[PDB]
Amino acid sequence: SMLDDAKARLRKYDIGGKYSHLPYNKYSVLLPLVAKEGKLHLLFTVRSEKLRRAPGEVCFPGGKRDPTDMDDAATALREAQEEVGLRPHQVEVVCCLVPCLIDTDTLITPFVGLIDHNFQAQPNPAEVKDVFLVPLAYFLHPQVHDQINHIFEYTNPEDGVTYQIKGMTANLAVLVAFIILEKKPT
Ligand SMILES: Cc1cccc(CC(=O)Nc2ccon2)c1
Repeated sequence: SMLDDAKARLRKYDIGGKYSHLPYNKYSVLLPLVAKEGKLHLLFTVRSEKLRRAPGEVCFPGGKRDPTDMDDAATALREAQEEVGLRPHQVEVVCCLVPCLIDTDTLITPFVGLIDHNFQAQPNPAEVKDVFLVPLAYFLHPQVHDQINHIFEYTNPEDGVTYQIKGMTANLAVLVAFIILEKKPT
């Protein structure tokens, strides 16, 4: 099936806990896969304009590890619950992708999660201004604008709203699309 095939692909890129004990400032993100209309989508947040770091930017759910977290995957799930109301029973964490090193002292660990079809986002307005889906296949043929560095523009055909996706967020989205969608019979 579509979902069994996605999970099988993802598991081949799982790094596991290999890098997890290293003494960094630690953050985790959840790359949430949603199946709608017979295709996979990624769920993105738009950060509240209130926040000091990157107000109004497109981001995956996530944040800083805290002492309660059993592991890095727990960080991602705790933060996702706080930001969009995603409960742990509503997500299957499939793998841990390559971590992202930033600022010389920080390590961001991305986890891919399969999201239950009955989940409905409840954006927490203190943290998130908006939540939206993008079809995973978009990231194979994105609309690129050079700002100099590359920026994706995605227009939601439901409402005509355009979102800008860039940086680590854009890079991770492409990675997930390659892993899941490369070399598939039609
Ligand atoms: C890609 C990336 C980079 C930095 C931090 C995060 C986690 C995060 O803060 N997600 C939030 C917060 C509010 O809405 N989404 C993710």
